[PDB]
Amino acid sequence: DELLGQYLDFHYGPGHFDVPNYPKACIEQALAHHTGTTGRALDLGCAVGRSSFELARRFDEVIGIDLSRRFIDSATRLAEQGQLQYQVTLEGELIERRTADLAALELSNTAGRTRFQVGDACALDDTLGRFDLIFAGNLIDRLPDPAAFLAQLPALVRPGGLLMITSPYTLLPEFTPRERWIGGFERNGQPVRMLDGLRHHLEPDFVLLEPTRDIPFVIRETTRKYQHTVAEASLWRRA
Repeated sequence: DELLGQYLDFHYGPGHFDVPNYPKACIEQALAHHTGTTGRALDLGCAVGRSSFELARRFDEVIGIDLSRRFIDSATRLAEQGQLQYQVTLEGELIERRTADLAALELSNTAGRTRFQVGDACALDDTLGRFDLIFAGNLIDRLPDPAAFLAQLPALVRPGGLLMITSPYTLLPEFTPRERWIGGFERNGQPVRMLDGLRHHLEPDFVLLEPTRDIPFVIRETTRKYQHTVAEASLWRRA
């Protein structure tokens, strides 16, 4: 509930600190680099759906997957009704009701091209098929088995397609057991960055489109308290 309002403002609310909407900024970058066909896209960790609705402006079908049923139900309500209402925290128990509106964002006309479903990004259904584009925003550093997640990706992207991963690389044992980290540590006195881990698992099936890019984002917790974070976006062409 509390996180739901934070995420609905994150995906559909006004900007904070003059930072552009993050889901939209991410998909703008994906679409500026996708040179393949526009039949099918996959949004992993789609949360309440802004990136999926943005992808649906260009792709014939967009599948959004998240572990949270509450998030998936909200994205589906937006797709079907065009709007929803939610609460955000002002101060303590003082709250304020808000509206998310696809029509105001020019997203309603293509909302019917989305389908949202509950799923586990580390163990996706074997019926999912392949995609022209896969977006995984703010996901990798929240998964319990990043290697299992990455092992699926060569098979899920058609040759010539695009994979986009964004992450602030916030490594925490509460989300990923240390033995499973793909980066963020030293090995033989050499630093192994998360990006090095991504390259190890994804190359040569994917080719990194250099350079990576910083994309900032702001999450609102109260009227006064925010997270302001700089994610690294890495774009990968399927060879």
